[PDB]
Amino acid sequence: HKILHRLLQD
Amino acid sequence: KHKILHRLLQ
Amino acid sequence: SLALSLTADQMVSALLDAEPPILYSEYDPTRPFSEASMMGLLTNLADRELVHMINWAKRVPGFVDLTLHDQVHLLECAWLEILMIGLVWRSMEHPGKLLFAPNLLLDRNQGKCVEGMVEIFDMLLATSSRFRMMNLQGEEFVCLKSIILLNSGVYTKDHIHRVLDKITDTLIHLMAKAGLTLQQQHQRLAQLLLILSHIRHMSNKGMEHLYSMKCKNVVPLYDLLLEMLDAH
Amino acid sequence: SLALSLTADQMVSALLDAEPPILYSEYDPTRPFSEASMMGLLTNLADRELVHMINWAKRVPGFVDLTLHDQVHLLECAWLEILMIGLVWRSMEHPGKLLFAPNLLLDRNQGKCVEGMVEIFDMLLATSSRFRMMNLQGEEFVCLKSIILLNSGVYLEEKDHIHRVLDKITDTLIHLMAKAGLTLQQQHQRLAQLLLILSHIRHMSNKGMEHLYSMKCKNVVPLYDLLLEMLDAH
Ligand SMILES: CC[C@@H]1Cc2cc(O)ccc2C2=C1c1ccc(O)cc1C[C@H]2CC
Ligand SMILES: CC[C@@H]1Cc2cc(O)ccc2C2=C1c1ccc(O)cc1C[C@H]2CC
Ligand SMILES: [Cl-]
Repeated sequence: HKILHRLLQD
Repeated sequence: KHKILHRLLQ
Repeated sequence: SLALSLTADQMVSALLDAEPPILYSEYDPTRPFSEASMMGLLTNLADRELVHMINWAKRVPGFVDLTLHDQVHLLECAWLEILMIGLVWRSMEHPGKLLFAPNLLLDRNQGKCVEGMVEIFDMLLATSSRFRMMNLQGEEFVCLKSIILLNSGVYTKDHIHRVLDKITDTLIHLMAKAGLTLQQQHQRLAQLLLILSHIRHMSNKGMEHLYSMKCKNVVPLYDLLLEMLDAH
Repeated sequence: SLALSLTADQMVSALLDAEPPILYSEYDPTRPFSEASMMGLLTNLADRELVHMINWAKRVPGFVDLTLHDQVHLLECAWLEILMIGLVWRSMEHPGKLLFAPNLLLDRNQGKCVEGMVEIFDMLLATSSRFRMMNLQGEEFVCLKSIILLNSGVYLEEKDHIHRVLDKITDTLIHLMAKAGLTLQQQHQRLAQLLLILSHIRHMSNKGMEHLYSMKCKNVVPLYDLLLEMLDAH
């Protein structure tokens, strides 16, 4: 759950 | 095919 | 089909009367269980429950009207979901535990005795808690179980679809009779059917786990249970 | 939550406006496909679709009200279900074929190009035919897609809010059917019919996920980071 985390934050 | 299920259903 | 002319009350009565009996686990004081002893008890129980499930299905309005081939297909696709919803139902009186049988009430910790089983126990316990909080009634439960039987394999049909609408009418009828407003009725109906997708998910996870247990030869599987498993 | 305050028509409006665009598949692919080339095309498409899905989710009423941890959880649990229902929707008007992209309409036969894929293609096609018979509308489709997102991973403070939003979507669906001229009995029956389809979509997603972890170990799938992480979540 790395990229998804970032994309959801941006 | 021969199935226990077939037998039980009939 | 004779099932299509039944009233909602007759539908409920028929379903209640077809309910299978509660079976007991083989007896044995020895606690705790080993991975093999626990799986031995559970598969033996499941195998016996399957025989009663088959006879229960034959008493579900509209099921005997299907061809043998279709009857077989439906049971093969839905057997684990049906065993699971039954377990979740009788476990409602025992928050935090799964009542496999009156003499076999297990806790989450006991689920760890078998690898990969604790994940399944947790989903089952959450479903039971969800039903308990919704205050699921016995009459609604029998309708849900029948919907699982007729819907699960339906897409792998006009008659089955007509019987499903019938059960839907019966569910709403029960809620209306329980005093729910029109709004509460369709909201409760949606809530109940959405839980069915979770039961489907648990069944697929359980099927995967059983297949791996089989290949690991943790214990020999009874013939009927093996037949139902291989169907997947 | 502004979501809990939206009217039925405002709910439909918000969901319709949140719709992601339809993406194109890599152009002029070499045919026939090999197992590796087909998966390459499909995984490339899915990876780009996932980026748009994440942004669509943020526009689904109530989703923003959840914690980052929960948002992550719901998407990780529902992504494939969401990809599949979108595919089934795009394919409704194309009997026998799956419209992966405007420039990529495949038949079940082409699904045999990949081991184990034809079985999944058949279920997907049956679901599309089911929506065709039911004459599924666009406003109903967007409602179902949002239900999948909120319900798939839902199983207390957060849970209550989610259940409230799910209840509002139900009200919206009934509203739409009431406007279509359906009687009360027909409304309830159609609502049940639509929600039971979600059980089949969950089934296909579980099967697709297993098959995906199968292609992975065979080194047949490209290394698309996002798609792989989503897969690992399971
Ligand atoms: C974990 C319970 C689930 C549902 C259930 C309900 C019941 O009344 C009797 C047996 C079972 C089984 C289950 C299960 C869950 C995971 C599996 O891999 C296999 C199974 C099969 C049987 C236990 C042998
Ligand atoms: C077979 C289609 C299904 C759903 C779908 C819809 C879409 O718009 C784009 C890609 C997909 C994938 C699927 C699938 C189905 C089975 C699998 O094992 C893996 C997958 C993942 C992607 C294809 C890479
Ligand atoms: Cl793009």
